[PDB]
Amino acid sequence: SWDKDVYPEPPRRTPAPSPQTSLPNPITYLTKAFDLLVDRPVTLVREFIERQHAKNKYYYYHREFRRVPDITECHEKDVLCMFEAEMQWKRDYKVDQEIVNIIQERLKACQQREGESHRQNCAKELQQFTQVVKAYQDRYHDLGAHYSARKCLAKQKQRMLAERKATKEAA
Amino acid sequence: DAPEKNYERTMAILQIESEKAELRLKELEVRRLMRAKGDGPWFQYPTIDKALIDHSPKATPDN
Repeated sequence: SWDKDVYPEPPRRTPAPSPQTSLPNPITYLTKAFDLLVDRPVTLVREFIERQHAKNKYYYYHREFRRVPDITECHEKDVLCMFEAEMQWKRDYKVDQEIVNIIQERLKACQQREGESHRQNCAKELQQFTQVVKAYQDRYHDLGAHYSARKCLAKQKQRMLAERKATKEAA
Repeated sequence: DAPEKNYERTMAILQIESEKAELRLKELEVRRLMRAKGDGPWFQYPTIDKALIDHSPKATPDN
């Protein structure tokens, strides 16, 4: 399974089957035939394989990179520190990319799950998506194929100078 | 290879190559200053050896 808070799902509310007709639906017969002929043998084979897994259980880990000093507190043309800062920045760039991927998966799952009333019922997912795309665009857009932590720092400084001049000329 | 091994090997490569680059820039500046001023051990074009000069009393005194 997965973590149900980073990939949230609302509570499923299915209606009780209230048949009005007198004809039997074939779907219940096919559901019982799928439970007998398919679901039980697949379940038995999976329980067999899972017992074989439990006979020898071993573990893998999520790699933890401790934070190194970023590109701002690295001296100019000091490759030993700005290399570490650049590797830190590239890992953060790949992780921010996957954060955007998570929020896109949330938006698409919300749209399909809500179905026809998706425009009303998915406003919070749309809002989180708009915020994370605005953040990703302010952070990493237009850097180029030769992007670096220096390029991103220069883009951030230009954006901060624009924000400072717009603030100061409004006061 | 491990990411540790490649990472720290890369840092050793970067230290060696940055030191070589700084020394090449210094080599250019040293050659420029020594050709300009002539007071270093390089570009020492020869002048006449003063061990060849005769210092005896000559035939005429005014010399």
